Amino acid sequence: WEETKECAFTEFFKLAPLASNPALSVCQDASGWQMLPPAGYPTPEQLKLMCGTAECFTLIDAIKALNPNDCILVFGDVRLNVKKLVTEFEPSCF
Ligand code: NI
Repeated sequence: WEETKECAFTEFFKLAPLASNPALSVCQDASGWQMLPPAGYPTPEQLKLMCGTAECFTLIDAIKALNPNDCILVFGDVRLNVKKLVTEFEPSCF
C-alpha cells in the first residue's frame, strides 16, 4: 500500500454517503472506533469489538463501495490508508 503519499483533500468528501448509512453509528457505538471523524486504525480492543459486530462488516464494505484511493488520509495527527484498512479488515478478524 501507499504509506507516504497524502490523499487529495476531496477524499474526505468521498466519505459523505456514510452519513446516510445506519451501520455507521451502530459500528462506532459498539466498538468505540470512529470513521467520521477518522480516528485512524482501530485499537486492539476496538478491533475485537468490531470483528464481533455484523454492522461493522457492513460499514467496512460500505466504505469499500466508495472506491477509496490508495493514499494517506490526514486528519490532524491521525494518519491512515482507508483503502488498506477496508481491504485488510476481514482477515484481521481471523
Ligand atoms: Ni505498500
